[PDB]
Amino acid sequence: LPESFDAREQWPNCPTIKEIRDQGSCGSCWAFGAVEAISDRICIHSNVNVEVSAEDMLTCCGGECGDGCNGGFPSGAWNFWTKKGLVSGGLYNSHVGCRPYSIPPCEHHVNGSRPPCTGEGDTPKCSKTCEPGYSPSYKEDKHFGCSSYSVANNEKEIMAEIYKNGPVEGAFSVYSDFLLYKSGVYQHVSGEIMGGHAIRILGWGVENGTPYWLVGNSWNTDWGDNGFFKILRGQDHCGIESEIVAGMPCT
Ligand SMILES: *[C@]1(C(=O)N[C@H](C(=O)N[C@@H](C)C(=O)O)[C@@H](C)CC)O[C@@H]1C(=O)OCC
Repeated sequence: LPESFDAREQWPNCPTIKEIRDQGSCGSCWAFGAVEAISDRICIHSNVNVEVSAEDMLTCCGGECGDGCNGGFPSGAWNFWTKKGLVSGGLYNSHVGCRPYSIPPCEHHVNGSRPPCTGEGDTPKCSKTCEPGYSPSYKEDKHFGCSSYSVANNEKEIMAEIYKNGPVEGAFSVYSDFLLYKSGVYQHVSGEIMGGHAIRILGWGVENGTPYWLVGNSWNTDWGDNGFFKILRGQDHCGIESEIVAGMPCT
């Protein structure tokens, strides 16, 4: 394996790999990390570009994935993809795809032009219909996964998985000091625990001798390093290597 790897550069024909979404005032990171990586993998393994609907995942999976805006289980999300499939759907108010995200973007622990996020957000309804004007039908717009698996808490295996099959979804414990991240390799040193957080790992590297994972957060682009962040790699820091999940698209 190379010392560094950036899925954005390795798969130039898959722009979803470079995009950063906004989960809004809803604890739907479990769903976002999943649909983002799935969007990447659909492009990687069928090179078609599709913005997989975070809305479809968040609202229609149900108990199998957890509790909607109240948090969920990443591996459960990839299972839904293989069982029920996922329709397309872009950013809030984009009118892109079958089911665009219905929760407004907001400021995540930063100041900006958008309204500040409010932890309190309800899970939208599971509507099995597409926005007006979009074709095909909800059922016909479903994209299915053909496998859903968990990658071992092993740095090399995780790197190999990414290197070969594309970005994966992961999760780690968020402490308050992470909220103010701007640059460099994040290492937890202080702050009360905020809870678990699911994200998308799309690569790795070494900064000033410090090995790290290249991660895409779902708190919009004005948070962190243009929406991305780097976190210590190799020591299961904050459990970043403990809950890696992925899957492969059908044909
Ligand atoms: C993942 C999650 O979404 N976490 C919360 C979050 O992202 N909040 C946004 C609105 C923000 O700007 O902080 C929050 C706890 C993180 C600080 O609870 C879900 C989940 O399913 O976690 C399990 C992996």
